[PDB]
Amino acid sequence: GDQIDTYELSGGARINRIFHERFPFELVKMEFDEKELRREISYAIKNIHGI
Amino acid sequence: GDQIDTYELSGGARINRIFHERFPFELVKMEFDEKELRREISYAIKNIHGI
Repeated sequence: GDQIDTYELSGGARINRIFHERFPFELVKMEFDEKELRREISYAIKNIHGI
Repeated sequence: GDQIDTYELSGGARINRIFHERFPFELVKMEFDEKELRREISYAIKNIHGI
């Protein structure tokens, strides 16, 4: 349409697109324990080879 | 299988492998009496030649 609000954001049309460009942060707020990963990998390797 | 215990050793699968890589010490914990060997060798040589 030709009725455009030039003061605010249009609402869902651009708020939902901001959510879609915000979601990449929720995928990044998570920690990694380097030492626990290395210990678990070492034990996993030794156990997988078995005997 | 895909079920790997990453905290402990898997048990027999790797404990038996530690026994198999431990056994080389039981083959090494034994003494040699250099002087008794040399005396015995000397007598063995003299006795083997007989007369």
